[PDB]
Amino acid sequence: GSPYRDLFSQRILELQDTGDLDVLKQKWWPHTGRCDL
Amino acid sequence: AKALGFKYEIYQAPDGRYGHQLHNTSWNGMIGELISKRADLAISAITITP
Repeated sequence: GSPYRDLFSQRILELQDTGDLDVLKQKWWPHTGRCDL
Repeated sequence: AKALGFKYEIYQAPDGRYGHQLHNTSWNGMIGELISKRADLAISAITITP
């Protein structure tokens, strides 16, 4: 009932449309680490 | 239909081409049918767009 969802799911989809969802995952969580494997 | 108890119909886009986003910032196809709202849904293969 809160008319907010398409406003926000816009920003949900767009971050991976940009791939900046991946950028922000890699920010505080790089996949490399001290153990590469 | 079977899990809810409600009705449906089966129609068609004359393009069948996911629509085409225009430089009119508009559409034919499955999207232009709902710009005009001649339809209600489109249940098939789907491409995802913001």
